[PDB]
Amino acid sequence: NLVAEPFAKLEQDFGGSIGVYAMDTGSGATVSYRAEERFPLCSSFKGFLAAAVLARSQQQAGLLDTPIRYGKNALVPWSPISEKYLTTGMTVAELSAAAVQYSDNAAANLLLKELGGPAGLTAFMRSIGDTTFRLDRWELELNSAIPGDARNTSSPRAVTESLQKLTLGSALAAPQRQQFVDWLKGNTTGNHRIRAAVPADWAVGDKTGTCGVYGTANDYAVVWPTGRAPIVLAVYTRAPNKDDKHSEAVIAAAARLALEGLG
Ligand SMILES: *C(=O)N1C[C@](N)(O)CC[C@H]1C(=O)NC1CCNCC1
Repeated sequence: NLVAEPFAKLEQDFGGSIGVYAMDTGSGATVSYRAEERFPLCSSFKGFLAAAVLARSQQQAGLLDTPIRYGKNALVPWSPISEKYLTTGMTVAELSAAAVQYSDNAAANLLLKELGGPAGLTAFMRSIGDTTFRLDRWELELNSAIPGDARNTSSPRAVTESLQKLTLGSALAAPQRQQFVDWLKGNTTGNHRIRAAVPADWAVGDKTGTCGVYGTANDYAVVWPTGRAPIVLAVYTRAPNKDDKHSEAVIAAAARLALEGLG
């Protein structure tokens, strides 16, 4: 597979495994490398979490507008938004933006509670036709990234297919699809991943994940090239040793090869 050779060289230099899926929604063209292998989700579940909350918000009138009045017991390390609004509370919409754009852990856990926990998010992903996605822990308990553990994993292909359904397809009603897209476009944590691979003129929405252990980190994105239909892509990494370091540069490099390989 000549298309695959640069991805194999990249993951060999990195000391692990890289999984890539990219789909051009204009051509139908794809690039695939280990696309159906499982990789840890890490914080990247929070994008799908926000989409599941938007889906619920379609039939639960005013759900997104609902103030959640949480206590200190709800706070988690790296909850910089939730900690700031601890007096006044946050709406479900504000919690969703914090979870997506800052990876706020308390916000992610409050939204998981809205859905019936990790099992509720998994059930939402099954409802849109994703059979690969698995989540069974709350933050910060889903991040062990142990090689061969299928818990708290998905595949680059399933992530890309689900992201397309939610951001571009019909899995959400249009006003909810639009809110999901705007949350992803405002992500603050992905500047060195897929965003570093795309021409500066192209709009990007993304969500990152970083377990760090076992060289584990990821990003998925919708990309709007000038004058073209969007591209959806996912890049996930892992490595065999607990102290193997993740690399943002390797994720950006894999994203460039994906864009270069599209027909
Ligand atoms: C998400 O992937 N994520 C990283 C972690 N190591 O798994 C811990 C939980 C979560 C997180 O808190 N990310 C923050 C992103 C912004 N800087 C602080 C960490």
